[PDB]
Amino acid sequence: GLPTTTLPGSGQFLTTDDRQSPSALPNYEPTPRIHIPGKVHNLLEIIQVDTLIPMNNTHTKDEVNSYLIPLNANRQNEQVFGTNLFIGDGVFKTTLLGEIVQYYTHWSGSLRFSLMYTGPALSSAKLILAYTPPGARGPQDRREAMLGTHVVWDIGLQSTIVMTIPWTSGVQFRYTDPDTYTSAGFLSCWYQTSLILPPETTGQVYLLSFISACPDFKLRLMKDTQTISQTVALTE
Amino acid sequence: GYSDRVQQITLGNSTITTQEAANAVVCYAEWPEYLPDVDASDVNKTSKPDTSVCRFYTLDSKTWTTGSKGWCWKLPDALKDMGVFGQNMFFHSLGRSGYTVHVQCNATKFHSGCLLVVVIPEHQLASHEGGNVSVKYTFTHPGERGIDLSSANEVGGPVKDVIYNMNGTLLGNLLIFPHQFINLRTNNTATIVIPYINSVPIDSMTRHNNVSLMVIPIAPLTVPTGATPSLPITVTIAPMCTEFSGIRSKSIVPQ
Amino acid sequence: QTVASISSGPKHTQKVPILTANETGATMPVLPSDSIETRTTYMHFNGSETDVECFLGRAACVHVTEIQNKDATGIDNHREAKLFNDWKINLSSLVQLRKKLELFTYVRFDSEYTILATASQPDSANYSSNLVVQAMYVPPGAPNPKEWDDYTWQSASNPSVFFKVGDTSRFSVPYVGLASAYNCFYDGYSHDDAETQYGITVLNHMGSMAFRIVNEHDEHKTLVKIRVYHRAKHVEAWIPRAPRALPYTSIGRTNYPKNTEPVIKKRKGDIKSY
Amino acid sequence: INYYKDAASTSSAGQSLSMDPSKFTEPVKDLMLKGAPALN
Amino acid sequence: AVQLAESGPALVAPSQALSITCTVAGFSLTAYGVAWVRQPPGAGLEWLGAIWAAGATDYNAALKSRASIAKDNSKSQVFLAMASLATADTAAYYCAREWDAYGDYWGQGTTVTVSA
Amino acid sequence: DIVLTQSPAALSAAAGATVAATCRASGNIHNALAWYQQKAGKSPQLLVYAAAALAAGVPSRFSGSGSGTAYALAINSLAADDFGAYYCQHFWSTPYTFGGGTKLEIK
Repeated sequence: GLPTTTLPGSGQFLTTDDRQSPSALPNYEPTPRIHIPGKVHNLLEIIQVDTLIPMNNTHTKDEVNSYLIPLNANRQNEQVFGTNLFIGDGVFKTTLLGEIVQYYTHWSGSLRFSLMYTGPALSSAKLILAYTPPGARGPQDRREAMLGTHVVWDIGLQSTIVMTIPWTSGVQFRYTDPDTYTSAGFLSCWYQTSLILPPETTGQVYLLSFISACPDFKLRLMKDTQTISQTVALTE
Repeated sequence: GYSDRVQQITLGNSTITTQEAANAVVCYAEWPEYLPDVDASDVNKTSKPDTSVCRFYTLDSKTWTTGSKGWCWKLPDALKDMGVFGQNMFFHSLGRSGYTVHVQCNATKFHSGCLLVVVIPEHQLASHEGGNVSVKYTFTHPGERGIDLSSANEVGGPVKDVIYNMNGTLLGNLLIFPHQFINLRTNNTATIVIPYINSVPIDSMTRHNNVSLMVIPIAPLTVPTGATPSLPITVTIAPMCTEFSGIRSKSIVPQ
Repeated sequence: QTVASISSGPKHTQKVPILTANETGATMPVLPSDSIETRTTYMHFNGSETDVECFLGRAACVHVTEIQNKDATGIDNHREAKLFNDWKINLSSLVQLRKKLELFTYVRFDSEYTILATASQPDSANYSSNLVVQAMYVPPGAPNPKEWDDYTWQSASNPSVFFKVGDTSRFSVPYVGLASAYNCFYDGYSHDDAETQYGITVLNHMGSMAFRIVNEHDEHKTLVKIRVYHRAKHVEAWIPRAPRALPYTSIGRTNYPKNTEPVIKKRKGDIKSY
Repeated sequence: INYYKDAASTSSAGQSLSMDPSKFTEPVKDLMLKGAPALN
Repeated sequence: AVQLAESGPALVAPSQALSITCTVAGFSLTAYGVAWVRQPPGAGLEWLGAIWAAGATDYNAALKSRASIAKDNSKSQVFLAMASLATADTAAYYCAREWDAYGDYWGQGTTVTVSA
Repeated sequence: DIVLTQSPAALSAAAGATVAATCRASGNIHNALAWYQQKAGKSPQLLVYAAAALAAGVPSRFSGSGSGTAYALAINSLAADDFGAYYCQHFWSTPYTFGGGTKLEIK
């Protein structure tokens, strides 16, 4: 018999240990792996897919209109939308990026922000999509907005702009929970010229906002989400 | 020359041209393929009835009218009455198929609106009652007509709130599934090529739906002044690389 | 060594990477270097924790049950008295692991179970009992226990584990699915029938665990809570899905409660506010 | 060192080494180059 | 506290120029639009016009050739100007604030009577 | 220009009763419609914006419904506070025209 000394933490069950354990089914041969399409190895693969942002969350109920950013015709210099870039809260909390972000404590890297224009093909608009980095407030007059990182978007045959929110941070990682030290800044769209509608058309045209992650995106320190909760155990 | 917006899809004796198209979607970048021997468990020699079933079957056209919530079809269920494909689907115990789904919605350069055309593998529907309530067979299998998401809730039917995707997940997160948009200023068609996506190599085609096709208006249909407030949406589905196995008598499904 | 951003200067060009068409259903992999002037940064980061082996591969509580150790004289069914208790194994009863797993429609993993038993005597005990729990893995078709001490607990072919209360169990179970993966979701039925259940399938059946206290009884009544912890391992996941927004209502169903609260948070202000 | 005979008994596999998001982010038939017009 | 104080002459001869001010507190006119709505007594509300958050004005389609809305951002004042007053202009003139593009935060109004 | 038809001109009702005012539109409003109440000698007060969503501090017995061109403001268990002229206004596509108005008289 080998002399052994038993250390602290013996008999503990740390739920994140990765050790070996006896199989309850010796000599069991499982079912073969057939090829199933769509195999996921890493959650950084699928958060690079854009999903719709419910950025018009100005309604008492959840509907399709939460995803529709309204544009208006006779508007110069005004604001289209605005949001802070806490991506585990607000408009981003329910997106696919923002749901997988909430399984992790820290994030880093750049965000991919897309806007799809949806109005008629004989309409036109120029918009300016601004990222305000932290330390300054959310911009208020489009002159404050274009001092930061911005894209002037002429709307034409390609209905989609892709703005990046580049990683503008002194600290290497940001909390996915909203923390004031590590806030990401602000996002806002402004009328760069205006929305011109064709004849016989009237009203509002809509934007569809998308969010995903750039390939430099980082996530670490897995944690539970505040999204889902439970009171009693579920049954069949 | 190399126009990415002008395509032709020929399958069998059926051909679809489009001149205002986006790039087609091949779901998860797998083209449909037949079942290889290394994956097969069923020992029957499968029947591969190529040009007679692997061809476009145009469904009934849906009218998109400004308050349309959306439409849901089930595959292989929406083709269960379609020619020879529907007959092999009921005479065989097993069958696998990929699909070329082609959704069509033309307009003018004065119209606006956006359709999320999305293919969801195993879109298990939610009952509108909650609890442990099941959805009955005839509501999950509506055939060519599909599920109208603007319709009322029925007893034994699914929930039809389009914001929660009939399954408890939000609408904006459907873009993880292989999808396109028919944004009327850009394209009038959406083409999605679906492979066979299942955890078994072949499967019963009547008890189980492999994928769902949802055509969902995201941005509402705005017509120009004087136009009828209605656009037809036509869905054309072609089976691809279709195997059938286990030939017996014709099965009797409900309804 | 892996480049995060490249150096990019001023571009005045006709190749425009940031204008695209998302009607194609694609996300163009637009870098920050494609629309601002960037410097060379490095990743210093592999992505090992967002791997699905690490994501789905830590132990989650999946079931909490009660069994009792009391005198079984005149007790008829022994199951309502919780002298034993079996559990149909699923990862859908407790919703934290469920929302992690229902992010895919197919998942294949070897299972690792950690079964913790804790005792409590809520009345009239002179001592704490030193009890042994039997956890018997009961596959479908095996005889289910009807008594806490009948022939079924002999477990000649059923895998069973004995452990002390306060102590824990640990055993792994291989992938026991009928199919090549488990169905997290099943758009179907067992057969073509007007009244058969929807979505519930045996394609995510993982067996059942019956639990009893091997000890006879004392004067006092001992309540033993059994907590099952599941760690997935050798995880293979397919078809990423939309995350669950609404609260679950049942095992194996995508149902949600009526009149539920809005999951998208409403702003304090307009769409212009920050 | 594996202490058991079954492959289920072993611990986790580690880094999966693939990380290919193109089947989800670009599931398109024709290759769209970054910088090119998407539709011509 | 969002406040919009209407301030007019409250009694004006016809065939003259009318001028109402809407003194704005609690917000800036660079960020929110201001709508004008009147109500003659007994009759219902009539939308006069709106100056948007930067300068652009939309008007009532009957009254466009006689109504004009201006503003002064640094003074936080909005200037409704009407010309060639009829006796149908006898109304309570309200000013609003753009609230999700809807009209809200209505002032107490000014009764403006056009008479001789 | 979109013309809003609000019905009826008046409803004489009592407390506890259920009152439905209906606003029709010549064009499609796309839920961009507001409901105003107005007591005697008061400014108009926005009740239901976006044709279904209650405004700030508006009590939970008002309920807007309808889409497209037909919009209906319903009051379940009307109270004494709920008497006055009611208005519908669209905020789709300037000019932002009102409805005709609907009075509520105490029975």
